[PDB]
Amino acid sequence: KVFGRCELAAAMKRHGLDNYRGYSLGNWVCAAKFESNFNTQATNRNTDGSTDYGILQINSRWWCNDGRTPGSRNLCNIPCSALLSSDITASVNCAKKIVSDGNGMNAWVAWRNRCKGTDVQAWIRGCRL
Ligand code: NA
Repeated sequence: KVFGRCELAAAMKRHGLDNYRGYSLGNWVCAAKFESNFNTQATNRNTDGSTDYGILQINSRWWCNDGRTPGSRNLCNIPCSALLSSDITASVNCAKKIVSDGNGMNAWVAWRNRCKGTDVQAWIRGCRL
């Protein structure tokens, strides 16, 4: 599923991402925009042989099992395919563990390089929330 900006913001808000560990909704929408272009089905293989999955491009090295990332962990206790669902519940729940892991949203390289230190609340402008 390719979400709308406001459609995704609403779904993120409902699932408790707004101001989660201090990160406004605009930080999450910006991240999803630059990680996946709001596509739940997005996959990107990494040179370490891990893969990034879904709307927030969660990595198979630590967070989910895809059956082909050797010596990887599965800290969100989920198959990576779950992160590709049109329902973002598993992506949101897993993102809450990630952002709680010590480095905040710096865990998302596209957030650090394209959202952090920008006017992120721009990403929810015009949205009924
Ligand atoms: Na894994």
